[PDB]
Amino acid sequence: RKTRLSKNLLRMKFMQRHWYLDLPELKEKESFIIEEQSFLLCEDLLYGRMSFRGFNPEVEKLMLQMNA
Amino acid sequence: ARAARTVLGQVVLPGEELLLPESRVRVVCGPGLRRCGDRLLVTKCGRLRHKEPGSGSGGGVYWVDSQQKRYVPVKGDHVIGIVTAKSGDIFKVDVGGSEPASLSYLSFEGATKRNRPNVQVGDLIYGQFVVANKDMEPEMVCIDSCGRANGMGVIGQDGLLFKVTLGLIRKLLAPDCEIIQEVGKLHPLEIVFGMNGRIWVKAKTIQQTLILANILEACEHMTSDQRKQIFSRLAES
Amino acid sequence: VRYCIPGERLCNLEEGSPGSGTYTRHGYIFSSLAGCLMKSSENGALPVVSVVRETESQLLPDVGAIVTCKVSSINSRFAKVHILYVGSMPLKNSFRGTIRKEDVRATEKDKVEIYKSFRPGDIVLAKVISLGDAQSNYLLTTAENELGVVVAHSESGIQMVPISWCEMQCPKTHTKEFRKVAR
Repeated sequence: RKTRLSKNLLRMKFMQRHWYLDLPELKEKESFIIEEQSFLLCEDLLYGRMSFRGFNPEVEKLMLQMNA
Repeated sequence: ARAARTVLGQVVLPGEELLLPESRVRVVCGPGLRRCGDRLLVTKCGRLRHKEPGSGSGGGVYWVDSQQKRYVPVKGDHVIGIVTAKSGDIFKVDVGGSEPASLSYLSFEGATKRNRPNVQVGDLIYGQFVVANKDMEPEMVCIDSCGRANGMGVIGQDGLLFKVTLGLIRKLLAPDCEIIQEVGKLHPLEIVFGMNGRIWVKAKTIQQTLILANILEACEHMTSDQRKQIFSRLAES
Repeated sequence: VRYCIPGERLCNLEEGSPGSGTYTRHGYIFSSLAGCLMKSSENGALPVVSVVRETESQLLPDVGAIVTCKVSSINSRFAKVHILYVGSMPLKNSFRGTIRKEDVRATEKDKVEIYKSFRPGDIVLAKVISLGDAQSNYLLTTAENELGVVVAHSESGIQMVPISWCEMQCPKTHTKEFRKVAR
């Protein structure tokens, strides 16, 4: 008798489908100003690829999605 | 060297140091700014600008709305590119910067060795950077991190690719633009804005495409006369 | 002690053998450099003559070495360097080495990332493995926690301190850069 499969079959593919340091001078410190070069954090912007009344409705749903 | 708050809408010039009020509250140095000790050096002429997050802890953010033409590979920016060649697995694409960026044959949506993408030299692309730094050549990708190309990949064909100023983009992509809204009423279209001053446009016919590209490359300072003139022209196409 | 000259004979083959900086002609050896000669003797009693220009006599960074270097160029693949101190004795003949991607940490994880381990213009120390064949490209490795970056200058001009394994900070202002800190 038997109830379960075998392994050699159950392997096939169609089936599966350091250290640290404490500086009292600089232990609990954090940067107060940070250098950025991105106009996004800086400023809000829409999604590049868009469309107006019909061309590539896929881009229209992308607009609806990413612009909120 | 005074009153960062009093020159948030004035024209600052390089060399100028400006300092900000206070124990303190973290802030961030914009692209056109730089840090000297506890002060902010200016590195580019610009109408200074500030912003704050809806909260009250974030502090603020500063920058200069500088207009220019040359692009610099930055991280997390959607950018058009022009494949310049292919070396084995990776093919090098131009962006408009110091050096050409690199893609990988398995970065596009759904690709493996037995499924390669159709990218030919001269083909144009809409990707974004994941390593953009001054010390290493920039690598870009045409797929979100989750694993889906949310509009990325090859552009297509049958369109016009031109180039404009970067501030023009930074303005047009604003949600309160009048030109790009009014255009959605005269004749349809579909366009890619690339943060490298490079723009792609398509419509049904070609006269329309040309009128549109001219508008865009001129819309920085168009007069109402020319405005309604080209609007009437589009209405008559 | 005697200084020799690129033409003078030194000895028959029956009284020595060429070690370096020499050559052989019929039944004789002949120097090839302006320098000092020396005939070493093995337990075999047959001497090995050689000639040396002790200005820069000779150095050799062997496999199990510990050599410093400076990070000039980098890539997502490897980072190239220049050899300055082999141990502690400098060598004006700056050799050129390389550090691979995976050969960067003892854990060998592929998650490693150059731009977060190294930067161009900082000094590290590593262990050479392969001498190289064509360009003598030394390949160095840092698969150890007391290896890697030791001194590193800040965003612009400040020297930082190695706080932790993959963190470094400047003492004047506060900003956490990422490297393969040593020790």
